[PDB]
Amino acid sequence: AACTVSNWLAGHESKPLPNLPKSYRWGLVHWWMGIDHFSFVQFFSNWPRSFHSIIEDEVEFNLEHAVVSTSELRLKDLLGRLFFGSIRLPERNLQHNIILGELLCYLENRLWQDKGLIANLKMNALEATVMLNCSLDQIASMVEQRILKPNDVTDYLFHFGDIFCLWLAEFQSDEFNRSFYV
RNA sequence: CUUAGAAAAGUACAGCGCGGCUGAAAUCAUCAUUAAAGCGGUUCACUGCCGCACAGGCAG
Repeated sequence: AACTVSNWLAGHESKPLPNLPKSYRWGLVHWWMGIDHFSFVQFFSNWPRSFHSIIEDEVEFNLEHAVVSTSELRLKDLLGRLFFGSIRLPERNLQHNIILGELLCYLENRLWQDKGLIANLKMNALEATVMLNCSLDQIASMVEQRILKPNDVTDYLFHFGDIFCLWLAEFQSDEFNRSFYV
């Protein structure tokens, strides 16, 4: 079924595929090379379980083989690759970016589990701007207003749960919207 | 390119004898330091066993 992707990239039919716009299709395969053969088609077959399972295996590898500590971990150590990678994709539309939609679904639905290990990850100011689509001066403005509460230009002073909730509260857009992915 | 050119002041030495600063005194009255204040563990060192132990040892 490796030849089916040629029809899929053309932009019609392709029932086992989500028929995204051709630009996003290309971006999706751009993601896929890093993580061109027949393995592409059946990954999207039984897609929710498959994606959740690969996220399970990556998170379990990073947690079990963690080197820093059980707590005080950083995003890159635990989720950096999968997150920081898939995020910067064309347009960033949540609905069209199926990978980011499902990643945010999983992250939000597993926030505060166990001892809130995912909701207390230390994050630096740079990745906060990357995942919020915000300026450094604006970040300084909000931290001056105490919208952001540190626990510096580049320091690990924020938390993943706080930043995610700030995105949900103040950084939702017409196309970067939660309702398009729930 | 120096009032340029050059130059050994060195040998000895006993300051010694004696001494009463003494008389007198009052420092001395009064006094309001007062007002106002978060230093903050979110989990983290738990639960069993032995021994008589406010003794001391076991494990997960």
